[PDB]
Amino acid sequence: VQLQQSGVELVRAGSSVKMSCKASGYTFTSNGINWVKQRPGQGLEWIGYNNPGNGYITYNEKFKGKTTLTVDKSSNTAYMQLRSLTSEDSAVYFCARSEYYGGSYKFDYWGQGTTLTVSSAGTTPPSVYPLAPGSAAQTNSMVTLGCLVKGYFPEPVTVTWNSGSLSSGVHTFPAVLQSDLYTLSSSVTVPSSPRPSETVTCNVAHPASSTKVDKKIVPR
Amino acid sequence: DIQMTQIPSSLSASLGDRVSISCRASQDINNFLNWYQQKPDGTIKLLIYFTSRSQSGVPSRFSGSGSGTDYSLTISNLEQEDIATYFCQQGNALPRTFGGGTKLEIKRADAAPTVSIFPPSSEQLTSGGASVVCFLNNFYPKDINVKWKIDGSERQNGVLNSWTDQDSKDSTYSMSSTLTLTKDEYERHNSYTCEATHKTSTSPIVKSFNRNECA
Repeated sequence: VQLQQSGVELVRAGSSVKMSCKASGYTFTSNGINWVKQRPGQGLEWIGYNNPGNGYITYNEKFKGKTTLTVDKSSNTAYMQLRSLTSEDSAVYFCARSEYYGGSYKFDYWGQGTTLTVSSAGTTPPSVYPLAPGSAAQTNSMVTLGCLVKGYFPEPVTVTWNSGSLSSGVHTFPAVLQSDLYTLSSSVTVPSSPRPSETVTCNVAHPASSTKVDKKIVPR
Repeated sequence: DIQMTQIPSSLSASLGDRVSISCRASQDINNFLNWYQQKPDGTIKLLIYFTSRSQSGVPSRFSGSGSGTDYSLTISNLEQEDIATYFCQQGNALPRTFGGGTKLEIKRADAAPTVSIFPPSSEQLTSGGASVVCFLNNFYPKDINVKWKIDGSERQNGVLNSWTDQDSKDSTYSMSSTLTLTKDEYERHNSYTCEATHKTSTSPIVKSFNRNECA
């Protein structure tokens, strides 16, 4: 069984989105479909349920009104429509299948989830800045270099060092949302033997904007 | 609604340990309790249903029990792949509700962070911005306190902190903290200090650089 998800994700406040959950691997009208929301702040929330077999639908009073669940039996697709979008609607939405087990149901198969990001930001490529050890002797034996990837949108960017040949000692940090734009960084620790006798470059790719930037770390 | 509370919100255990997670309901749920596992990659699967029935394809080290309003999920011998967030869900009445979730991490010996600080790159300074970055790498426990100081005064404004998930191989965490100023404000101060406070030391770890120190 497989629930394949996706619908519009990058939206502006005030709009609406219609996300989809297409089921495969079983007889679609045989099991109900549930929708769950999960805001970055850990927790899971049950939205409503829709049984394409009997057309029964039920909502969580919280989402009743802002949410409309529908299904297209012909294509085996479940939909959830969100309207009057706000910043608090930014979350990951999953669809899960219900299966009866003597007495109640279990959400036995889950979709991969669809990330809904409500923002005012436009597609913006990042600014990559090489970070070389400063002033006084920074580190002994090993040397730590970095790369600051600032102000891009949307996620994600991929960071690599020396086209990926340099994979050990690298730490790439989860991007953080600053002023509606993402900022992230990555560090690499190489023995004092390599840099700057050997070249260290950070390579960052931003698919959304078809951008690629190579920044060599050189001595200050 | 039936309120579901998972006792340990986060839990540290060493591989091989027997782990047990609690879930309490606000009223008798008649055994209609299922457990879900959310891997660090965000995906979720059903683990146990109807209090103790194991779902096909799940490892035999997971078992569940309880009645009334008290249930538990126990991992008989913690494996690395078990590092995840676990959620109980009640299926006794509408609306369906979930517990807050329990996240696990592997317990290891403490480890002091390797701290390094970086002056703004000249490329950035040309754009009139200035970001000072401080990396605090490979430490344990996760709890760490970072404070920024400019000529003796402290941070607060303009700091962005980010943490990595627990490293699968050495079980440590890393953190990055960035202080962003305008080029104008940056050039009016001399020293920049990244100061960390961690369990591993009574005295903070301090890394600084002076703007003028052009070596």
